[PDB]
Order: sequence, then C-alpha cells, then structure tokens
Amino acid sequence: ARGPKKHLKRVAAPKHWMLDKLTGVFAPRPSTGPHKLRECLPLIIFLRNKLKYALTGDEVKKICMQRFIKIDGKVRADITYPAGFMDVISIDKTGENFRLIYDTKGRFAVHRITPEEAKYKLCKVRKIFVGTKGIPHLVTHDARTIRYPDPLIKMNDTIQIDLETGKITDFIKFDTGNLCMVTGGANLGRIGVITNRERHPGSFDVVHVKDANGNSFATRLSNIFVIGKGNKPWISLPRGKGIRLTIAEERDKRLAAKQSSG
Amino acid sequence: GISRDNWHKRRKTGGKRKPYHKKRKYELGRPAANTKIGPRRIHTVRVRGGNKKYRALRLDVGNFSWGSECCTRKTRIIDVVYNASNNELVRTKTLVKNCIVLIDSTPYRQWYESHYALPLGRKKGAKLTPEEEEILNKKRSKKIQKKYDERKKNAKISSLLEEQFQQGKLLACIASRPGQCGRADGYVLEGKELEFYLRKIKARKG
Amino acid sequence: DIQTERAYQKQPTIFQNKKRVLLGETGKEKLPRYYKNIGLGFKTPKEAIEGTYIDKKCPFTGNVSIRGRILSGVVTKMKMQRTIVIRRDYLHYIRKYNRFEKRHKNMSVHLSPCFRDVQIGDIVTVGECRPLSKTVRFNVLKVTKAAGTKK
RNA sequence: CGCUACUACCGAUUGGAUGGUUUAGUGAGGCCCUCGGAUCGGCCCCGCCGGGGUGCCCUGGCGGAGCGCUGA
RNA sequence: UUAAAGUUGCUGCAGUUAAAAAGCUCGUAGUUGGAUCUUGGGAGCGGCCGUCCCCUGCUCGGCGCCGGCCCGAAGCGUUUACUUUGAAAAAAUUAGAGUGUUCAAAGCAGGCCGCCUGGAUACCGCAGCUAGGAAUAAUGGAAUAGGACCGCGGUUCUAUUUUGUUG
RNA sequence: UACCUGGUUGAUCCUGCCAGUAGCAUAUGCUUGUCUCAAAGAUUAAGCCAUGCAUGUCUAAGUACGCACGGCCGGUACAGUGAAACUGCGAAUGGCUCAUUAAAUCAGUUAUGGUUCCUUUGGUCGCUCGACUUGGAUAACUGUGGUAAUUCUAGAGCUAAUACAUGCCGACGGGCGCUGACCCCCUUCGCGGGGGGGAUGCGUGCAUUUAUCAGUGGUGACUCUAGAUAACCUCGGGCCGAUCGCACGCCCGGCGGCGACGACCCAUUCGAACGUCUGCCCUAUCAACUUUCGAUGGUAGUCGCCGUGCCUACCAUGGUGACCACGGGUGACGGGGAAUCAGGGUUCGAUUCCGGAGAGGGAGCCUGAGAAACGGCUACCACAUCCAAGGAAGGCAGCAGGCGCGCAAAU
Repeated sequence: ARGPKKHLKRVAAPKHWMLDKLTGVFAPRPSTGPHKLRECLPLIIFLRNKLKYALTGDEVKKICMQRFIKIDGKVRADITYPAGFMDVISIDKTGENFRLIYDTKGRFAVHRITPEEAKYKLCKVRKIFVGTKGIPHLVTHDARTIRYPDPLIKMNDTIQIDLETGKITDFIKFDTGNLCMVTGGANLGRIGVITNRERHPGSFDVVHVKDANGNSFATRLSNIFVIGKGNKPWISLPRGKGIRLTIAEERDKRLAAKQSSG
Repeated sequence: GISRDNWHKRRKTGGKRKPYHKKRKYELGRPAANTKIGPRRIHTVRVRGGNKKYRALRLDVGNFSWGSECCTRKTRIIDVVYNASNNELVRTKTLVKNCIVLIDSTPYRQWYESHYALPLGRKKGAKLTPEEEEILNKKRSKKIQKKYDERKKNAKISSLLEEQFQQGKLLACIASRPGQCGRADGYVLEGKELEFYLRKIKARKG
Repeated sequence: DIQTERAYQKQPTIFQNKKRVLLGETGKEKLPRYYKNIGLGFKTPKEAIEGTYIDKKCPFTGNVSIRGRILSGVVTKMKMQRTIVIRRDYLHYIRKYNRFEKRHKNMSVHLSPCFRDVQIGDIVTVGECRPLSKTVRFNVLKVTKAAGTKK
C-alpha cells in the first residue's frame, strides 16, 4: 500500500457494527473524525439498521443532506460521520433524541431520551496541556479542545458540557466510590463502582470494579468512563441498568417471557 | 539514487542477507552540502511532509554567543582553522557542526565599551582618537556614575580572551547544522575550550 | 585520564564557564554533575554522582531514556570498549515431544564506566533503549556479583 | 564364455547451451554543484501637445537602449 | 496424500539366531544425578473425621474514644520453572444457543393486533504483563570471620522555623 | 465405529513387505429427468498479445461578452441553462498474480520520552507599535499553416480568477524591558547616602536557530511544556483573509444574521515508517564464517522526517559458531485456516479476510501529504507495430478474448 486505505470489506468490519454477510462486498468506512474506526458507528449504519428510517444507500443520503439531523448541536451532511460514546443525536421535526450507551452486551443500543437531558453531554478528559501564553488546555476523548478549565480537573476525570456554549458546568472526580462503566474489551456496558486501582510503573494500571449485585471484574486504566458520583447516575441508563446477566439467568428470563407471552 | 537502507550489508553473525524489495522513497539520501564561504547562496529542497530545508552553500556572517556576560551579536565569518573529523576539511574552506573557526572581534568590543566602560583592544602607542566614548563618559549624574562604578567593580576576564581581543579575532565554535536550517550559529570558545583547541592547533601546525 | 580524543567531552545541560566574582579559589573548580532518576524502582549509584567520566549513552548521565522491556542475563565477554555481551539462557517447549530444550541468544548491551566492578559471570539487568549502535539496544541498570569472589 | 533388450556409470570430442559471482576497462540517462545568458519586462534625456497649480513636475509612443541598473 | 502403519514407534517398535551393540578403553560439549529444612495444634458446627478462621517487619492517617489503643495507607520486603485466576488477544471459519429458509446444506432472521426481540458463549498453541501457595527440581548467605545485633568514640558536604528591622 | 483380509510351506508358528479397504482433490472415461448453492488458465509458461472497455468530476457559493439557447421597458450590470477551457481535487484507492524472499516476510506482545501525517473534528485566526480594491500574461475564441502519420503543435489579434504576483488603513492609547538628558524630599551644613517622577532614542507576539538563568502543569523517569534575558529570522523569503453566494435590514455615510473557500501553529482521526521479546522445511558428500570493497564497538560530523557504520576521517581487534553459525536446495509468499483423525499426530495452505512483493528485468526521476507509481516519465538489452525510410509509437501477472504450453480450467 502506497497510501491510506479508502475501502473496507464487510467481513473486515468490527463485530459491534452488527452487520450481515450476504448483502455486499464492502462496508461503510467512516470519514475521519473525533473517534477511532473500530470504536465508532456510521450514521448510515444507524439510520439503515437501527431506526429503520431508510432502506438503501441513497435514501440515507437524501435524509442526511436534507438538513434534518443535528449532531451535538451542529448539523452534519456526511453519511459516514463517526458517532461514538454519548454522541447526542437529535431529530428536530419529530422531536426525538437518542443517547448512545453500550448495553449489557458488546454493542450499541437505541435509547430515547428527553430533550432536557439532550442539552448536555458527559465526556472524558484525556490529557492536560499548557498553551502559548500560559493557557491551560484540556484534550477530551472526542477531541474537544477547551480553553481555561477548572483547576481541579485531573487526568482521568469526567466533565459535563452544555452543547450550546461549550463550557464546563459540573465535573466528577476520579476516586473510589464512584459509578463507572467500561468502554472496550471483554467487559463492555457493565455499570459498577471503582474499589481498587493498582499502580504498575511503566505499564498499564489495572483497576477493580464491583457490580451492584456482587460481581467483580478488572479492566485497564484506558478502559474507564466515570459516569456517576456514588450510586445515582448522572445520565439515564438503558434497560437492565448494565448488570451482565449470565447465560442461565438469560435463558430463564427468555423462557419466562415466552411463557407469559403465549 | 543514494540510499540509506540497512539491508545492503551483512548481519550480526557475518552472513549476507538477500534483498527482497528495491529502494523506496522514504529511504532517500542526498549529496553533501559542502558549505563554503563567500557571498550568501541558499537553496531550498522539498522534503517529506511538504516542508523545506535550507541548504546553505555559501555564507558571510553568523549569530554567535559570548557567554561570559551573555551577549549575542551578528558576526562575520573570517577563516576556518580546525576540524575534528577530517584533516582535508580545513584545506577546503568547509563549515560543519562543532567546527572551529575565527570570527571578528568588533561588535563584542563595542558592546564591552558601551556596557562596562573599560577599553578593550586599543594596544599601547595608539589611544582613542575619533572622540566618541569620552563623550558618552561625560554629561552624567552622580547616580549613573555610581551604577557604572558598582558594575565595573568586577570587570575581569580570561587573559587568552584579552590576547585574542588585541589580535582582533576570537576563536569560535559552530553549534548549528548549516545544511539543515541554512544558518551558521554557535558560541565563542572560552575557558578550557580555548587551551584545548589551541593545544590542538599548535600540535597540528607544528 | 579524561579528554582522550580530538574533540572536547562535555555534558550539554550545565554551563561549565560561569563567571564568579573572584575566579580564584574557595568555591570554584568543583564542576556540577548532571544526573537523573531513571525510574522503575531503580536507584542511581554514587559513582554516577561523584564520577568524572563523560558519556552520551549512559542511562544516568546521558541523553538516553528507559522504556519498554526489562531483561536479565549473564556477562560472557568484556573485549570491546564501553559495551559488553550478555547471555540469556531460556527453555523452549515442543508440543509433539512433551519435553523442553534450552536455548541461548547472546546479544550486546551497553556498559557505562559507572559499573567498572564487573567480572565474567556477573548477573546484570538491562532496559530497552533507542538504537545506540548497529546491534546495541539495551542499557545496564544494575550489576550483581556471582558466587565466590569474596576479595 | 555365446545371443537379444534395458538401466545408469567411466570416457576422447579440453562438444554444445542456459543462469549467477567477479579482475580490468568502457559506460547511456537522470540527480547535485560550478558555469553558461539565446530570449523576454520596468524607470532618467531628444520630437508633439490639453493643462489645473502661480517658462517646471503629474499625463502617450516609437529610432538609437546611453548594452546604465535590475528581474525571470 | 491421510488413516489402516504399534511397517518412524514422545504416548508406542526393534538389536542371541529373522534387517540391526562401534574390536576395546579414556574423554569435551549434551543428557541424567542419593538422604537431609515447620512437625503438629486451638475457637466450633454433622456425630474422630469431607467442607470454616488463626500460628513477613517498619514513614503518613478514618469506622470509633478519653498526649494513650485498633483499623488503613505515599514507599520497600531472596530470586526461577511448575501450578490457578485476570487483562488484552480482528472477522469469517470450528464446536455451540435461538429461529418451521415447506426439511436440509443455508441465512441472521422474525412473532403477535403500532408492540416485542435476537444478532450469545467457548476456543485462540507458545512468548510478553499481573495476583493467592512453595510440595516438586537448581542456585546463595559466615570458616582468612571484610559474621549479624547493641548502644559509644573520630573525618566531611548540604536544608530556614529563630539569637530585636536590615548587612 | 479406537477394526482388519489374501500371498513364502508337504503342513505349523513368526519377523517382514506386497496387494486389498475408506476418505480427500486433479484429470479422464461411460451416463444423465427436477430444484437450491457453488469453484473455475494456480501448477507446465511471472511466456507473447490484435481488438473494445476499465478514472473521472458542479453546487443557492472560483472564472461564462460561444445568441449553442433563451426572459426586456434594454440603454445605471448580469432572468436563467450552459458544451468548451482555465483553476482546484482524485488517480498512491480498487483489481490480478506468487517470480523474489528461510529470523528476511509474517504472527502475538511492546515503544516513538527517537519523527512526518491529505481530509474531518475542536482551539487559535484587532495579542505584533510599524485601500469605496493594485499590476501584466495566458486559456476558451477568431484567423492562418507544416508533416504520410499520434490524445502531435508555432508564429498573429483580444480577454478573466479562490491562476501568477505586489501590497495598505485600522486596531493604536498607551503598556514591558535597556539608554536616559534631568527634576523634586531629608536628620546628616553642603559634600557622602536613602527615596519617587521621568521627555527623547532602541527592541517588542506567534513559526526557525544559537547562547544563558530560575523552577504553571505532568510523567516511573527529560536536554518536556510554560517563563525571563541577548540576538537571528534565509530574496529559491512563515502566518497575521485585495475571495464567493442567500435572506433582509435597524439606528445618524457609518453599523448588523447564517454560510462557502483559504491559512501559520496545536491536539485529534486515517495511518505509514524504524526498533524490542519469542516462534520458521531439508541438508555435514557445507565445520568454521566475516574482516582497511564495514565485519564489531568508541569519538566527531554529512545526509535523512527522526536513533543508527546509513555514510565519511581517526582509533581497538573485535562479532557468530556443535545449543548447527556459515554455505546450498526448496515442486517456499507468511498467517487466520483445510483434509484425515480414539488418544498423540501426518499432509496441504497459488486461492475471496489480514500483511508483504512485482507489473519483461535491472537502474534513475518529476509532480504530490502520500509513488522509486509503470492504464506517469527517462536510457539498456530481449521481443515487437506503422512508414514516402526522414521518423513516430508500446508493455492485459485488470475485465472479455487469442496463440503457445499443456492431463488440466468459461461470455
């Protein structure tokens, strides 16, 4: 390869893009943006598979540049725009908004939210920088460079930004006893409380997260998103509240639903 | 077609390796600058990323430093006297990084009388004729004379630097690569540098 | 003992020609020494603090950083200057015949003159660096003596 | 030992041929440097006017450039 | 070309006579190496035992009190292989859960009268990173005491909180 | 389904091999009614190709005086559509093949604290103290020509820019540092000392480079970022907007809303590239190999986007090897995987997904962010097309197709 790739095969797509095999050779390669290729979700994939508003690749384009869809308060006219974690998407005419949260399994889930919760967005700070004339800077996980932050924002905190002004309203400090969830790996979408944080000099610093029912698991430092201060979550959690039901309880719940439905 | 690969040559065990792919474009090399002296010529070449690197072919002046009291002035290149790498590169007037040259002593001298108000150079038998510095000495107040007196209470330097100042040339070193940025910066040689490189010159020229 | 070659050897962090008030005695002629903590729980020795050697590839007094892997080995030969070769003996497993084989892969690491109390057979540990030569990639962090050598 | 067939082997012909390494010598083309200056522009004098300003400048050209400067 | 081939034999072949122990011995690299180091006890359940807890030391603090106690922690604790757990380890494919493509190879669909879903899981040899135990196998502590421990005795470089404001 | 059977003898028991038995994937032969999937010139030839096609592109926003069309009161400028052409972007993606390549490629695991990054996303874009819009050239077009011939082109006459260039006003009145004429207050009589105003002159920020000093925020760790001083700032030259469209306008000519394009720097996204640890088939009728034609390391440089014998000048004789180096062969691209399979294994993997290599084979290069590109260019040899014989034009291991080669593979 003499340059960057511009195509992407269907079976080379990530599994959480949640496609089929016998439809086409290629898959939608997203345009470059705030999020990585294997951690985002194209707008065409959502509008054509999840919401079922469109069936072909031209109907998605018509809806997309018809100026009907707004992305974090800004209208976007790219059908392969990368949408990732807590990307607030809004439809102005039928009055629906969706928040992208990983569910109990390894995928995205549709989650309708009220507009009052659609005005803000929780996002994770990545690194702290100092500008030219002594301006402190923040680099956010969706590449939002924010000037003049609060002095108590550290490396692995979570800030809440209003989508109309771009400023910080409130923040959550990285500490034990806070509600957390994991973004990537074998664990995905489980909601838990940070207990331990093991420090290894020169490598990945693993942590330990306990679920609300008695389960525990260990993830890396980069696989951390802090969502709450204590037990109350700052956003509306999806169905099941991220408990990671095992296969026996899942089978029992499906059998109970089948017996009750008839 | 000059390459910079690490597959034209033998391995650690001494066995030859067989090349499988030809010369690439990131693997590139260019001929040497051979930065001479004379009227200034500088060429630009486009490199990876679209940037430009200034190839200094000839140059006249340089921005050197004199660190005993931290002054920097633009100073003309006079002559190259020593090169630690090649003994041919003194016979051809070439400029490289960490090279040993002589530069003119005039602007540092003017800074020395204009700051410390002590005579520098000006060997005995010929005094200050054109009558400029004692004009600056006069029409001062008592506070300003007290400030100069407290400043020139300590006005001592190395004797070898003084002998270079009567000689009119200061032995200087280059701390910049002229084939990459296009300029010839650096700092003047002082202290143990002077005695070491003077020992090297007197050993080589003998 | 120092300044052997055709160029001056210096540490380009400090300034060795600071102008004192007197330039005589009682406060001069003790040059500062540049050193840093390499991290990873390792402690810098006194020989890198009060020494007089000059290097550019020393992990303590130099311009090289420590990151990546931490390995170990046994010193085999000290013939080429300022760098040594160590031997790593490891066991390889075969799935078919459920029995091990020992293998050795000797490779060259860098020895600064800070550790000059090194004989053949001393156990050393190394840390990964940027390539300092054609075949040299590692810097020795500490030295451990072998059995015997009570003198 | 006598007869038929076959397989490789030794071997004169220092047979024929296809690939590679290489002594020495030649070496097209491109690239870098030093030169080279065909050709093309701009300002000051001669010639005509219409001048406000109170015989002099702003306004338009060719023939010699005066091979003067300078740029590609 | 694979199984049958226990006719390639690590599991798992043969060497007196059927094919096969070098004429004999020493010997380097390789492979393999004896015994020996903490046993035994207590609070109790089912009625002596198959499941429960106990037999590494030190500079700062929150679960509680009246300069005095416990809990925790910035930071260190002889190293290996082996063993169990954890991270990450692309998809398709291999097992495998769901689903009347009329069955099956398939495929990821579909079912009720706008509503409800699924699109799991395991495996991924070895090597690198981690956390409970040291039975198994190999190294080392002191024998020229340059061995521990305890409080004393001499030689040096540097820290602002101070000898009435300031030098 | 963890399995056996016939053959040496007059007959018996054995070692042992031969032959049966089953699957698998290549070909061939005979035969053939329905329906659902599906490989297909890879082995021998990485051998050669006629012909046709495969990479082009316009919105309410770069340039429109082609009546090629068309709206009118034409006369203060265009209703609008527009082939052509300039400008900008993409052709470096995709597709085909397995020739080279045996610690090389590749696989898992790390690092860039050792560097560049088109586009998108976010920030910066009156921080600098010093024109109510400038210049001349070329297209398209008109007219006139040569060669037998090409996606070949010269002289002549106009004309545009988000093409090539040259560049100001405002912000902008005072701040921060050196030099400072000088002025003022006092026990100390002045003298000596202590403390405040300072006109004038120079430099000012970001991007590059050198030199010195201190130690907002961070790492396990900087010669890290930020701060200060003194300068530099390349004529082939860093930025600080001489660009375009829609909807309408308030307040006495000034002043406003949403966009499109372009731009130094910074992070991010896509990555690429160089390195760390471990793991590759056979062969001793290959036992020593490399070594001033760099082999191993040190010093200082050149070049490169960066570290590094990558390369120069000087030093020491180093480095690998019976635990198989080196040398040779391969009917060797590597892996995810396929067949058979009680338990262990054996064989294959040219082939749809990932990474690498090449476009006859070596060599060199322009443009561009990204190419040593071949549906880009330049010379060599092998081969080969047309011709008025002077010259001109190319590389199907892309899609169809043809020849050769073949046991062997389609419109």
